[PDB]
Amino acid sequence: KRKVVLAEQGSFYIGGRTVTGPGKFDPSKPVIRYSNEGATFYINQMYVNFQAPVRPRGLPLVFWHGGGLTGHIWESTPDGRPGFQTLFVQDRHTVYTIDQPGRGRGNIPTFNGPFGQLEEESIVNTVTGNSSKEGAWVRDRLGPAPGQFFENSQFPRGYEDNYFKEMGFSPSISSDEIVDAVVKLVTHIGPCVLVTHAASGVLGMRVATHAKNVRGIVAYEPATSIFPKGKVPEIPPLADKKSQIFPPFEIQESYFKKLAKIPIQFVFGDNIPKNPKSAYWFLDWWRVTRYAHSLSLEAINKLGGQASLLDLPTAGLRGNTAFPFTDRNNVQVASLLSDFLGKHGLDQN
Amino acid sequence: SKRKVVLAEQGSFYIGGRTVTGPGKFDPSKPVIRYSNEGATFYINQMYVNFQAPVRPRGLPLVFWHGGGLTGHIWESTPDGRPGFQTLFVQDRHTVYTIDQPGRGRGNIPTFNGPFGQLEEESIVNTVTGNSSKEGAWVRDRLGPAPGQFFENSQFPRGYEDNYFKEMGFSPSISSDEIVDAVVKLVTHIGPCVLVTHAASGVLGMRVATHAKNVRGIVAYEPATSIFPKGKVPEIPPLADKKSQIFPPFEIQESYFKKLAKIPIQFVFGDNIPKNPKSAYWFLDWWRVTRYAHSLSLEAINKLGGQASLLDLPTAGLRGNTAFPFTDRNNVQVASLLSDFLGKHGLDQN
Ligand SMILES: COC(=O)c1sccc1S(=O)(=O)NC(=O)Nc1nc(C)nc(OC)n1
Ligand SMILES: COC(=O)c1sccc1S(=O)(=O)NC(=O)Nc1nc(C)nc(OC)n1
Repeated sequence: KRKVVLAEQGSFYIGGRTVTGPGKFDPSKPVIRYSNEGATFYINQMYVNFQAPVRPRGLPLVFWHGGGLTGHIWESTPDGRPGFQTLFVQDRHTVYTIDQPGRGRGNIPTFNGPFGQLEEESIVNTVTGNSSKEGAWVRDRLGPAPGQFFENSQFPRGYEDNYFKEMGFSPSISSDEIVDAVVKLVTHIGPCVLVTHAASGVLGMRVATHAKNVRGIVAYEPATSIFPKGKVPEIPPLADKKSQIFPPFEIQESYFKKLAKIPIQFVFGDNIPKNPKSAYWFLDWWRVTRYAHSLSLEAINKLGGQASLLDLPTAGLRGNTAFPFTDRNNVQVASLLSDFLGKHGLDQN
Repeated sequence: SKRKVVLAEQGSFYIGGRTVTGPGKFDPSKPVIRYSNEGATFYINQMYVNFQAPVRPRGLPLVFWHGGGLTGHIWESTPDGRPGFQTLFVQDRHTVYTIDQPGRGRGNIPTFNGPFGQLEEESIVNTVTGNSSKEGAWVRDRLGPAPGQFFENSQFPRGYEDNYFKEMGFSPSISSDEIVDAVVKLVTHIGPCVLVTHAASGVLGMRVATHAKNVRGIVAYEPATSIFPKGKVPEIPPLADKKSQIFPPFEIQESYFKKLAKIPIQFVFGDNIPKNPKSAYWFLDWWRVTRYAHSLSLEAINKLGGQASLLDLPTAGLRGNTAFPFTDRNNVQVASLLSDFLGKHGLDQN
């Protein structure tokens, strides 16, 4: 189950821009300590890894990690089982995994000075944000409170340290620049399928509207809904009657309609409440967020699309967290992704 | 195919690090976003590790450790897309580990809710960062004597400059002790292994070996900081500008330094390091004196009974290598010399 035969593998950087410091660089002057004088800095570039099987079939898959993550989540589970990278190379697809700008091997744009500041210009904010272990526990629905697990959980219990160690902060890079890097990758690859997660859900939807080479999207537990500009439906607050979900992203309808040209599937795990849950903020957040996504998919279908919502429990899989592709039943989750690719001819040459 | 690779298994994991905690308690009924330090536990300073194991490995696993401001990408592929040492050594029947050290790449960058690196009143890492420029890295890596210029003999993959410089970035001020600690813990997990280091990781790998008997050999590409027994740093001249110096050598207790005499150690240097003072080109002159300091470090190890050697690639007939010989155009020939070292000491046998 672990063996993999690669026709080729490797990695590369793509995307990004340059910014410059004042003055001119003099090679006769001390180069250390590093200074901004005469400096050119490459910023906001993306890291890309690929593994190609012998005799690929169908389209390459681009796996795009969620917020605060890296391509690690597609390589292995926290307990060391094969991730989707291995499983899909075995399924005869070329697999790309990225570390988006600002994450992992992608660039973090900082210089000589306070974090993110190049002389007088703020490239990214000096003040950061980052989830705690406790916040991520409830966000990912391991259980209702830190330390607790839902009954029949598919989380790899005992590997909490491994799991939380994979997560971290992201600097305040413009989402436009993150989308731009992936558009450039899609142009380089050719026709492909995006597989997104959490924060990358909305970003992958945006990429597809700019890149006809995106031939399909599967989004695991996307975090932000998307609608045509001025056509956001009524969405209730959370059960605390104070909080809201993430403000839906609005795009021009001419771009939104591109989403109707390709098959799109949103995948949700288990333990999202049907009814208001005022005691557990992130559980209720998921209830309302999933509802908003259902309306987003309906809007795509009203433009002639083929957009679906797969709740894993309806397919017979119980206990999944917000990372179904690293849960204990991730082979079964992968089988459902293979089913989607096959139905839509994305596994054929 | 030169590009084909057969893996018995591959994967990645996190190892090492500690935790820090914010004030107060976490209440799951209160808004979790925007994220707060209240009731927060943060995992910090952990390391990312990738492994690829061939079918029927022969010899010891290799642990490739990137230089300063880099990641494991440099062992995966060259900037022009040719196979890196990860592929070459899995093809040479070694299990290959590649790391992103704490503070780099997929390793942790310890920051929270607040100014960079600050957890309430505690500074975990500095808010003020440092970072090389393209121009500084060009001359540091000896692509040529000045930015935009190549040595005539260069092995650099010209035309892929943007790709190359895009792989580099800043490092937060994590203590070197905590970086060494993470790799010691990895070596404990792996068992007997060989460290292959580069530039800033050279001195760190030397330190790891003094703490971890599982390190059975070291090959260091263009190490940046020399190491000596405490109180026994030899006289090292200033640079040709008469004012600058090389990196202050790291000093360790002699009982630890002596552990370096128990394993084979090779330092590998590329080309275009001047023999004579060169005041017009600061980093060329810096490499001249740094290489000299390393020669004295290796001699100190050998006087204690060691097996330490310096390989200048031009003496092996390879001309034009930069400070990243393992991504240069002749990196297959560089890899052959690494295979030769492993074979000489039986590190390629079970
Ligand atoms: C891995 O988990 C995530 O990725 C998820 S899932 C629910 C929440 C989160 S998260 O951490 O909160 N990330 C984000 O989705 N980040 C984010 N945050 C804001 C305020 N706006 C936007 O864009 C609209 N994205
Ligand atoms: C590939 O890049 C490097 O790795 C190299 S090589 C020559 C120089 C460099 S570098 O940038 O300067 N790195 C470091 O070696 N980092 C570093 N820098 C200072 C000021 N002190 C200490 O501590 C001993 N380490």
